[PDB]
Amino acid sequence: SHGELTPDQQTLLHFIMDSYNKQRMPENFLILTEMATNHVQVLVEFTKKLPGFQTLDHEDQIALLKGSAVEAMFLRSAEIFNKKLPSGHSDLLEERIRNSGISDEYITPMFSFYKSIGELKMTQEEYALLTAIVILSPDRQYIKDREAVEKLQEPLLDVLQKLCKIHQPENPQHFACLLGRLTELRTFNHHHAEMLMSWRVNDHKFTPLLCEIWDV
Ligand SMILES: COC(=O)CCc1cccc(N(Cc2ccc(-c3ccc(N(C)C)cc3)cc2)C(=O)C2CCCCC2)c1
Repeated sequence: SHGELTPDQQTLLHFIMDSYNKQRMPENFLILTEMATNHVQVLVEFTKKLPGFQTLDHEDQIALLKGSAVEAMFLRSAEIFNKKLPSGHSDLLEERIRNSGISDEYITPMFSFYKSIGELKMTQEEYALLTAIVILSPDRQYIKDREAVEKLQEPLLDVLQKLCKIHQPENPQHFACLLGRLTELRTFNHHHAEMLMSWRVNDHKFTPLLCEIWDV
């Protein structure tokens, strides 16, 4: 129903939001595991409903899913911290994770990013499209047909650029700022691999789903 979008774009956005609108939340290692599990289940569920995703080569589908897991998780946590949780519950969660064994080096960039993207005041529609763009990244490792992914991603980038003008007409660089934040988001691929290492070598048992998605 945004009249600035073409009919094709309207349906694209509608299906994306229908799927995204279904997203959820509510010893230490088990708490962390439960949280990651929730993130991976919602990632798989949203990914399978992306427009065009069922037309991709099956190996490439899995490569996009695994290639996007850490970034989707940070983007989603970012949306939850800015739009769903009282700041009061956030300083509580920060104190909790810093005495979980996870270190600074992981936690500090984490909260810096939540603030950083919080400055953009993105709408739910913007987070949903940015998430779909992140999952449909033609540059992931191991992708055999990048052009087929590019063809799926370009129309979403076009819808997002329009959404940025619909929701923040007074800020003409807003779309560029969103893309900019994507750079900051990719650093978590390194922060997460670093962070996981200590848990891997003291071996805690990672569930079959986390071994497969995080490759541990
Ligand atoms: C004991 O658990 C905590 O102290 C977790 C808390 C916390 C603070 C800030 C942000 C979040 N996250 C992010 C998140 C990042 C990484 C991992 C994670 C790290 C390591 C493992 N292993 C080593 C199996 C598993 C999962 C889980 C969650 C958010 O997700 C949400 C948590 C609750 C709702 C709001 C944000 C959680």
